[PDB]
Amino acid sequence: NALLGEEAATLKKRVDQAGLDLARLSRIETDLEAQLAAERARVQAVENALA
Amino acid sequence: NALLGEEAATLKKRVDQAGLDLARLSRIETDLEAQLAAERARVQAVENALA
Amino acid sequence: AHQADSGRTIRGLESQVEANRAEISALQTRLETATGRADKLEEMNGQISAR
Amino acid sequence: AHQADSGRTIRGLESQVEANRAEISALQTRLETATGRADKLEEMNGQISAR
Repeated sequence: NALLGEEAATLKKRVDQAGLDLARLSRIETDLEAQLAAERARVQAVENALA
Repeated sequence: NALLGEEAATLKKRVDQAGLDLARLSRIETDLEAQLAAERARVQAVENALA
Repeated sequence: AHQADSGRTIRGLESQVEANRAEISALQTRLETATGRADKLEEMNGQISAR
Repeated sequence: AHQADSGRTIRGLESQVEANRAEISALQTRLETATGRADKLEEMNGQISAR
């Protein structure tokens, strides 16, 4: 009982940590996606100005 | 014991899948890093060249 | 052509790197499990020696 | 520029690969060490339990 209890306890702790890491990856993908939208608009517009 | 065993197995499967997902998120965010750098070079060098 | 070869090698190499990083976190899960196990078995082994 | 950029990218990612190989090797090494400590301690646990 003690064996599996402590094992499950630390494992649950790490599942929480994994959720946090998942969260920061989601945030960074949001940031990079916004930036790629902005720079996409910039490059398309500069090509239009070229033409 | 049966309850703890089921919980431990489920959480072990969970943390393995979490490891896999975190790995592939890391890969894709590195890809986004690379694409960002590449097309930033694109559009900025294009500002200079077109000007 | 060179950029096409670059792309091929880039995503293949990224694939192997995320496989590696997954193994990192996963073997690191088993490591924390093992180390906590060893610690707490030490713990109650001492206690039950006192008993 | 593309030659140099892709070459350095392959450098960075390959470096990640062998470093990660070293790290994984470390994971299995200390993982077996820890699980050996756990196994021997568990044997002694069985002995003291019987006594």
